Amino acid sequence: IANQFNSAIGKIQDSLSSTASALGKLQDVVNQNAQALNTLVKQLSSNF
Amino acid sequence: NKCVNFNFNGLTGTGVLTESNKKFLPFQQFGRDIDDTTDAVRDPQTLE
Amino acid sequence: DGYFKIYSKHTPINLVRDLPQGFSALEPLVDLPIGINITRFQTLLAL
Ligand SMILES: *[C@@H]1O[C@H](CO)[C@@H](O)[C@H](O)[C@H]1NC(C)=O
Repeated sequence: IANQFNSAIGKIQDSLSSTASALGKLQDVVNQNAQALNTLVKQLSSNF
Repeated sequence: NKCVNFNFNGLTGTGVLTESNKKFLPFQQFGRDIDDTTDAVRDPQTLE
Repeated sequence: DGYFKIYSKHTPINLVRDLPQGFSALEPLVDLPIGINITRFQTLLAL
């Protein structure tokens, strides 16, 4: 049970080291807030 | 290095003026930020 | 709009018969206060 647990915590390092995509739901929140501020600043350049 | 009302050629606003590391080519007279706002200026009486 | 705009570039090559691969923008070289209508053009080569 300890070797299976130690091996599984092993794979958590391998997943969180290897891919970029595993943290997608946090990066999506950071991206949406950055995209809304990019929009808000771009509207200052609009003539109306 | 002091807050100033600047008026370059009628391009006008308030800011602190600081020496650029921006290499403006001989044709360039204003600089523009990602925000689409003026962020650097070539002085009209000395080419700095 | 009564201007004529010239952009240009100069580059070293080693090539026998084509327009070369790669990318490089043309800086503005001169602008002229021309005013004229244009509809065709010609080039001058040395004899
Ligand atoms: C502004 O005047 C000074 C003194 O005549 C001169 O050194 C300077 O080059 C002038 N600026 C330009 C753009 O020539």
